Formats: sequence, C-alpha cells, structure tokens
Amino acid sequence: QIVERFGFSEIMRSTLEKDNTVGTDEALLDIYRKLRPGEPPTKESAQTL
Amino acid sequence: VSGAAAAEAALMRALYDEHAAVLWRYALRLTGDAAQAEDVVQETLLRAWQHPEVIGDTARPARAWLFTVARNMIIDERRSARFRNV
DNA sequence: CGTGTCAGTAGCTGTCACGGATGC
DNA sequence: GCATCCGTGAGTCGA
Repeated sequence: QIVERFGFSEIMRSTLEKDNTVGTDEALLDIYRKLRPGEPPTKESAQTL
Repeated sequence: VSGAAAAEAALMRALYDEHAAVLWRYALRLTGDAAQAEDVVQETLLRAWQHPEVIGDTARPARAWLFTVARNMIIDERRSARFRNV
C-alpha cells in the first residue's frame, strides 16, 4: 500500500528501497528503542505509546 | 559455590535491565532533576538488594514496591534541609 | 521507621558562519 | 579517503 500511495515519485521508491527493517511489529520496536531507550521493547508497550 | 555468589549479581543485573529506566522516569517526574533521579534509582535498587523478600517472588510485581520506595525517599528529601536552602 | 495490584520529564529548533576533529 | 557534526564566536555604558 505504501508503493500504491507514493508511487508517482521516485524519491519515495528510493526511500522504501533504502529502508533497513521491514515488518509491522519490527519498525514499531525500532521506534520504541529510539524513543524510550533502556527499556524492554514489547510489541504492545510500543503499540500503547 | 562461587557460581551461587555470581547468580546473585546476575539477578541484580536482570532487575536493573527491567526496572531501572522506568524508575528513573518516575523519580524524574517527582523531582524534576535528573541528577536526583539517578540517586533515587541507585538507593531504591540498593534497598532492593538488601531485601531478598522482594527479589524472591517473581510472580509478584516488584516494580510497585520500587515505585513506593522511591516515592517515600523523594518525599523525605522534601523536608527541612531543602525547605530552607533550595 | 516500613515501604509492596495501574502507577513513567517538560520542553522544544524560529541563530549562523566557520573551521577541523570525528566518524561510516 | 571525505561527508558529518561538534563547538566556537557574535558592541559598550546606564538609572
């Protein structure tokens, strides 16, 4: 759906290609570990905040 | 044996990794000074190490006991010595 | 003194030129 | 080997 929405521009294609991690429960924990460091990253602990 | 003495250090490090940052955030809100929150965290975990009754039961939340101890410490800091000088 | 069910900053970027050590 | 980022500086005197 990301390619469906941002397909008319090549910069967004390059963004999704150069991306490091993929997954709904993966980028969420990435945001958790970059936002509140030093805490155990649970899928729901990040889904909450 | 010596491994029995190392297991206690491993246990303390585990409770560190699971509660230290959250307790720091709590004390940081109650005080507003991060350097004071670190002191509260150190003292609270020191009292946790001195009470094996809190570290024994894992099926019971020790986080609440930690928050209560930190709250009492912070309210004790809020008396006369701070009252006059701060 | 003892402490024990959720219990989780405020604030904030509306500065910039410039040089060189620091770093992927 | 070079782009990044850190740290430095940014008028004077007033009641």
